Amino acid sequence: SALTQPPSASGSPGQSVTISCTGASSDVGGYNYVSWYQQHPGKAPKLMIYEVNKRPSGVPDRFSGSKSGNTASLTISGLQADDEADYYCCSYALSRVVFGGGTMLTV
Amino acid sequence: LDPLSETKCTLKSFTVEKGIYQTSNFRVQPTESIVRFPNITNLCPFHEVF
Repeated sequence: SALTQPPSASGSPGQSVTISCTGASSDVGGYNYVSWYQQHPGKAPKLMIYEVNKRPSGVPDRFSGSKSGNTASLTISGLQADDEADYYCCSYALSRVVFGGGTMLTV
Repeated sequence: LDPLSETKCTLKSFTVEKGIYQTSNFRVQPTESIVRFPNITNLCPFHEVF
């Protein structure tokens, strides 16, 4: 299926924001097949949040993820100036990666 | 061809004595059409496992 993301997000530095991702599919393996990517304007994307119960190495604890039912959530504790980028969620459940519409997070 | 040839083949002989002397055959009415009635559902999600 196709993923749905808000058009843009807004939040003051210091507070927390939440990005929604509805439309994640599932299979006989599990329900945690959700990943997030951050792409700054003028460069390639980078894997930030995948397997929301965990997180990759070299990534600060500011980026957190969760999922309730068929909706995924991206929780960012602290907002900084270098956080203005497009955040896409990806569903890789049925052996097929699908990228959402994306959101514009500005501080 | 005819009941005479049928009872000849049954008795395995070209000469048949007086009387029935055997049972010719058994009548079995065959079918003339087919009646299939499966269920009406949607496509099975086989992609969720494979």
